[PDB]
Amino acid sequence: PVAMIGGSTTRRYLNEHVTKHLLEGMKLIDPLRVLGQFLIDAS
Amino acid sequence: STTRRYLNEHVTKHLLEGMKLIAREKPEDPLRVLGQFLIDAS
Amino acid sequence: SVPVIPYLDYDIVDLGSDIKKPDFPQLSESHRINEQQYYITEDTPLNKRNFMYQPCAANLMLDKLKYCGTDYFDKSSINLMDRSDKLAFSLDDHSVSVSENCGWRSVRSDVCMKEGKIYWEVEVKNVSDTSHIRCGISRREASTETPVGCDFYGYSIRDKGLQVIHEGRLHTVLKPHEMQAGDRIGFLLTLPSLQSQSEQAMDYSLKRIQELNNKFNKEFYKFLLRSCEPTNVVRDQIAIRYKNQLFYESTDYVKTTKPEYYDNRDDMQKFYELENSSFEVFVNGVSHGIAFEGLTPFLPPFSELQYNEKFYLHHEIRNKYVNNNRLGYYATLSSFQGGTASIITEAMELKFLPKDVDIKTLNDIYNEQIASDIVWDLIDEI
Amino acid sequence: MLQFDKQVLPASGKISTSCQISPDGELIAICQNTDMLVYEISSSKMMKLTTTHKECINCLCWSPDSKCIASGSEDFTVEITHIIYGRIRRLMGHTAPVISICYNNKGNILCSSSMDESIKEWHVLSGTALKTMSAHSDAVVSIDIPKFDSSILSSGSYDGLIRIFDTESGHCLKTLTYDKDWIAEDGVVPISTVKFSRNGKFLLVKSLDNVVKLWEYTRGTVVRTFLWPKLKYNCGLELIYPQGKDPLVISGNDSGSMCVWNVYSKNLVQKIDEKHRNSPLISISASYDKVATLSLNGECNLFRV
Amino acid sequence: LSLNQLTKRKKPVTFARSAIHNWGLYALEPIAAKEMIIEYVGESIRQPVAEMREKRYIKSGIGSSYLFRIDENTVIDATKRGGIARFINHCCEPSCTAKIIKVDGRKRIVIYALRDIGTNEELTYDYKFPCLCGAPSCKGFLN
Amino acid sequence: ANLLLQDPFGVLKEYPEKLTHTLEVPVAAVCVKFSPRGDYLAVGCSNGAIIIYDMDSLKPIAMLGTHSGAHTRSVQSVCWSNDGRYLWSSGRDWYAKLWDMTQPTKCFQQYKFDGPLWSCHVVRWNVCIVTVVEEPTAYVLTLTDRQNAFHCFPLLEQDQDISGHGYTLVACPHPTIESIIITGTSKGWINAFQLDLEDKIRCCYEEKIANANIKQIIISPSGTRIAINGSDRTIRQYQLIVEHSVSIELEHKYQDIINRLQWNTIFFSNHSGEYLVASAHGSSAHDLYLWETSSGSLVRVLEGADEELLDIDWNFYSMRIASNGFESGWVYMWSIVIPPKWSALAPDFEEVEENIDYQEKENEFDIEEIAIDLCTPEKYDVRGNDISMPSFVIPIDYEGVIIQQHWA
Ligand SMILES: C[S@@+](CC[C@H](N)C(=O)[O-])C[C@H]1O[C@@H](n2cnc3c(N)ncnc32)[C@H](O)[C@@H]1O
Ligand SMILES: [Zn+2]
Repeated sequence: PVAMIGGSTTRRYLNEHVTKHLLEGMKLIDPLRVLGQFLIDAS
Repeated sequence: STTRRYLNEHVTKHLLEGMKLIAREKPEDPLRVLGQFLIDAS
Repeated sequence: SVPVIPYLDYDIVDLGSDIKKPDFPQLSESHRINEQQYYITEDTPLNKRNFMYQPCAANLMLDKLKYCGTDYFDKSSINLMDRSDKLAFSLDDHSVSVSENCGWRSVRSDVCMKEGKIYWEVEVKNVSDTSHIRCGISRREASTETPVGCDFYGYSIRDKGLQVIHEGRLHTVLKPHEMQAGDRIGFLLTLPSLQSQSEQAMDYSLKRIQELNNKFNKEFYKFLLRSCEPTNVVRDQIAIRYKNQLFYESTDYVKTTKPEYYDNRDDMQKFYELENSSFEVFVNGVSHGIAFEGLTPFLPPFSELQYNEKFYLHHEIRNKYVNNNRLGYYATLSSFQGGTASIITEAMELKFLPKDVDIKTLNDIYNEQIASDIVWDLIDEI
Repeated sequence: MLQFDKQVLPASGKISTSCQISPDGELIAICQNTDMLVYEISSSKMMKLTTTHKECINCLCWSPDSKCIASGSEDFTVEITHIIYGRIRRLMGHTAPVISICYNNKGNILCSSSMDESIKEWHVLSGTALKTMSAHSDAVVSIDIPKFDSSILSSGSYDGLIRIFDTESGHCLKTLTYDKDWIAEDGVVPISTVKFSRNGKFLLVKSLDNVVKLWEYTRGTVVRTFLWPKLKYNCGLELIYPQGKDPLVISGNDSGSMCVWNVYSKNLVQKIDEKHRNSPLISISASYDKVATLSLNGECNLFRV
Repeated sequence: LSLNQLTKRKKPVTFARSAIHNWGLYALEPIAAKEMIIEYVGESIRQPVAEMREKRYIKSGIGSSYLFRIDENTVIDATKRGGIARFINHCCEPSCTAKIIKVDGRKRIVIYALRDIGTNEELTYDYKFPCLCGAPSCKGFLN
Repeated sequence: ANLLLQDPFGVLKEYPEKLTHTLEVPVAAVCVKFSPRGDYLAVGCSNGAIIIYDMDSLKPIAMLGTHSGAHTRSVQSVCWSNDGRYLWSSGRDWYAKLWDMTQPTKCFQQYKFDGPLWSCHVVRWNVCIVTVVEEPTAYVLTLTDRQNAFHCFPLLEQDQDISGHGYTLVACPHPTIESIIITGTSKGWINAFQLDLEDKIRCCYEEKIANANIKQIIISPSGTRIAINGSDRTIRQYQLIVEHSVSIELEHKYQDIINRLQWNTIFFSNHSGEYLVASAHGSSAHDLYLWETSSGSLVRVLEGADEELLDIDWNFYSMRIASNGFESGWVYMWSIVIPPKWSALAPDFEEVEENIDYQEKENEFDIEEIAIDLCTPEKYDVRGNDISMPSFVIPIDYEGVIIQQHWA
């Protein structure tokens, strides 16, 4: 995937799971609620 | 610097604490738990 | 101004593949203790000349930045980047040592202890009367060439007598005990929280900006000390390729004077101490006392980066007194003439862990650190 | 022990820096301001020999054949003087006062240390200089060639150093102490007098804190130390060898007091605070069975084992 | 142009009193051009141990540093154990330099002559960190 | 003596290697011989003179026979007594002179042979062996207590037959028996005799070892080894056993087959004669050869002089070599020259040739009644020579300087 190409510690899986969604959020950013909610919408 | 200033003031602190929560024990909807975590702040 | 180094074919890895892109280093057989092979790394750049290194991998998710820090091992363990080239290690049990003909050498854990209460244990494997070891704690300024404690950047305890070592001097403050080849020594390191450590440093900044400025150029330095955010992280990293491997090269801290301040109220020079900081050592669960209480603080002007002030003074600008998310105390281990010892990180393999819910195993703060790393990798892109 | 035999001179007069019995042990040479007095002991007669020194003199030495007397003076010169035929040679190399001199075993060479920090070798029969060993950083105060080996030469200096030179090459061979460049710069004790044993296996020095030690210079260790139960004058010292096998040391204070120790032991066996009360002791010489002492003032006393 | 072995046997120099400082290194025969005089030999110590020693020597009031640096990690310490090469005094217009030849994986310090040198002349080599050298167009400061 | 006890790491240099002094003798030197100790040097000259140099200054101090009884023609041998007080002399004026150094001015006692002498080897201060030119036998020359007269007997058994053995060219007394003498004749015959010390002398050995002139015979000062120089370009080295009886066993020969040269003089090292020195006659041969004797290998060459070298003496106290040149007449001198050790400027210095890898202590980064004797002598120095025997000191000529005071 793009996760193991980017190094690998087991507790570095966050790249597989939540990093892109989060990066996708900040660029948008305006209280935290904008991100807090957008963090729910994708899933 | 303006953009970094904004993020640092408000978001950065609680983003780090929420991030290191899933890092110790992982849920199954890790996105949503964080989303819950951030809302609870404001 | 400067572009990121290109991607290359051995960086790309697709789904079907199973190779692990933290490309492990090539080792060299160094010596043997107790019928176990200890290896040194042969062609990876080790921390030296005030530069620190960390293996990085290709992260296509970042377009501005192209590479992000990754770690070699699955769990927490020694940072193979800051050792002496002659400090070997065994992948079987992660014990470390130097050959029986070598002087003092050191290694630091890969996790940086910033605040809270952290517990772990040292397992000693071979400590004869010719093979000594020293378990302790150190900041980034300490040199892995010297045994932890010979400078004021480190705190350690000796193997024979369990004496205490700081600034190179010995003290018998802890309950005497001489380590045998199977003990398990505990270390509970309590530090104040970052917010309380942050003002102790902003105050130190503010005292120093003008009180000691009423060296030729006061103006520029004062600008630097005002523009000093200890909590917020500004990191300096450039991706380089060293012998077809991929590492991040960052600037590191240098030794300086020991911070002092004159207190008019008591009328005497006082040293700087972290509020309520404590370093408690255990022997098989049973405490032998507090090693230190007044641990020096490290957050911003307490720790100065490597700095080409000749360049920035001429002139958009960087800071000496900046945090790169690697400020704190690393569990340091030192070996002398075959003295070997191991460092434990995960709760499941601690024999005598104290029961408190706020304390965290080194693996926990590791995990807490990786998360803090990738987030900080995130912001820098923007 | 030593009884008292005969006084030899009164106190009044010029300086009396040195005094030595001749190797044959019948005549005693004492010095005054640019004058020299030999005293036959069998008859107690005194003879006056005048030298051409133009300033006070500081040291004496008999030639082994007991017919000459070498004298070094403040005007930077050394002179061999035949007791009968007068002065025979005048050497004239040093650039500073001559403080210590010592003959050879065969009497053909004469070494003379000075305050120019050098040690110069002189060939008597041709009166020309042979060597110059400038291996000190302060006044070279004392030198001695052992009695039956003319191969080594001691040197004591105010720089604190006790070196041992090779006569033929002039190179330093062994030092036993440190100077202002290698220890606490205020911890150097200046040396005042060196003297070998009779067999040349042990070297004996006197520091300017009135400490007298016996060295085994080959290894570089002290084997006996004799302490008094700082100074201003190079007080005199000598090793007495009575026919009784146990030998004795003797030293001197800026008061005219003398102790004598047994060297094999370290216990004091006699003390003489009676004589030389006014002045400091500078010279103590001995012979088969006699001891001669001499304060700075002309007083010179003889004793007998 | 000589094996480091050959340099160990031929000896073109000795020590003797010097006007510059207490002891100095002098030539006994006209060595000329850019040939191997002598190797600077001593105790090979690490960088940190050099820092421990350097303060321990100043503490004892030595006032003289016989420490020659190989590279950033090791230095040759000839204060107490070394060779006569330890007697070369500093000047800013010197007659010698020193380069690092490596033999059998180990670095060694070889002193070459910058210019022709006559007999009974003091070999002299800049130190590259006060000054007593006598040269006219000279740095008055040791540094 | 003691100096050699400050330099030894169990070992010392056993041979000098550097030419230090070149004595410019006014007359041509023909033979050199140190005093028993290295104090003085007797230099026999071509005109008959015998200068005596003081070794501490390299300057002459006397010359023998200047008022009475010097040599009229070239002196060919000088030999000190063990005391250093007397000196034996022999020249082409047919005289064998014996000198008392208390009276260097006049010959103490002399004797005119019937022809020129070759050499004169001392056995005792009063007894010495003489060798004559063109004579079949040597002669033993003995002094009497009524000291004006002399005894001289041929060194031959009562009726020994030596028909065709040649002339007796050189002799050599035994250093440690004091009663055995070796004589080498002209046709290569080696003999050994034994003295009574009456004249009933008896032969103890006879073997033709070569077809050549025996040029010289020398004996290691401990009687273990003996070497022979021959008219053929070869030195022969043997092992000597004397018990009397006598037996020689050949160890090595010595040649320079490439250079094809003869040897003028040979000399041995101190005790067992582990080393052997010699002087070359060949043209352009300006150096002294030195061999080991256990394996007869050429170990070194003494390269000081630039002319033919022709007598040799080796004093084991001063460890110096003396040799006289052919063309210049001067005396060349080799000594041991040890560089100065800087390890002798402080008591805790040490000099080293190659770097030392310091072993780091564990604390590398952390903060009398001995048995004494001051009088008893030492009967040997580090080299093993019998110190503690009275050696002569030639007194300072006080009555000569007081005249020199007036510019001579
Ligand atoms: C290589 S050693 C020179 C040997 C020294 N002369 C001796 O007697 O041991 C270097 C030391 O000598 C001193 N030094 C060297 N050159 C000097 C100079 N030109 N003037 C004053 N001191 C000098 C310095 O203090 C230095 O630590
Ligand atoms: Zn200069």
